[PDB]
Amino acid sequence: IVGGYTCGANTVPYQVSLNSGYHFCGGSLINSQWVVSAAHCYKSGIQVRLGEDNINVVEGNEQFISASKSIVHPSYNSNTLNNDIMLIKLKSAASLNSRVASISLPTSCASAGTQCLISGWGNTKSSGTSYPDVLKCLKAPILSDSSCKSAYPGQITSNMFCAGYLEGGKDSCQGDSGGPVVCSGKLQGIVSWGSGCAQKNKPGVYTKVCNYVSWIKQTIASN
Ligand SMILES: [Ca+2]
Repeated sequence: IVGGYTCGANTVPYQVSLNSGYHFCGGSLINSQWVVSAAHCYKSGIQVRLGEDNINVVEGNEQFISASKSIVHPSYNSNTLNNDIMLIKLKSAASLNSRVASISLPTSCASAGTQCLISGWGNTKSSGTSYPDVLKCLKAPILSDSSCKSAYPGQITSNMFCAGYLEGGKDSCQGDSGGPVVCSGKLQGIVSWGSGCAQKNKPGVYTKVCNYVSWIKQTIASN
């Protein structure tokens, strides 16, 4: 996260870390057995790490559970990143408590102007690299569809929205991919892509989760 603040241990209880030997992407816990992340975070051998704050220290609230199957969206396009969303089923159900909790799926799409919380363990610098060990947080507004498309001409689909600041300085970044954008207690976005991080007129682009709610619900119901 560039230009954010330290969340505080376990203040974002639905945040997961996807680990294949090292942290490579974020994700959100949507019920005791399913995680939603970005389709571009797909790989085999994923271990889901719940209840994390410092991903390099075992502090006592962690649950490490292996994934039993991953399901990338049927229309994921890796060249355009349209439909960048994937579901991971855990091999065992997570034990839910105040520090490990699920986030609700939205009933409505959130409008431009809504302030949201974005979190993850991605890079914290706009040029150069420094990866945090503890979870970082950023409050950012959803931007209008016209600001988003004027920033990324020919690249924004209806399954995408922008959030952040056109002045730059604050944004998610590499490593935050797959992670949550929560607005009014509902998961509305998944960290997906952007041009660099925290650049002027280059806000983050996020997968619009409210378009995928029937696919999530039907897939969970049969798998
Ligand atoms: Ca830890």
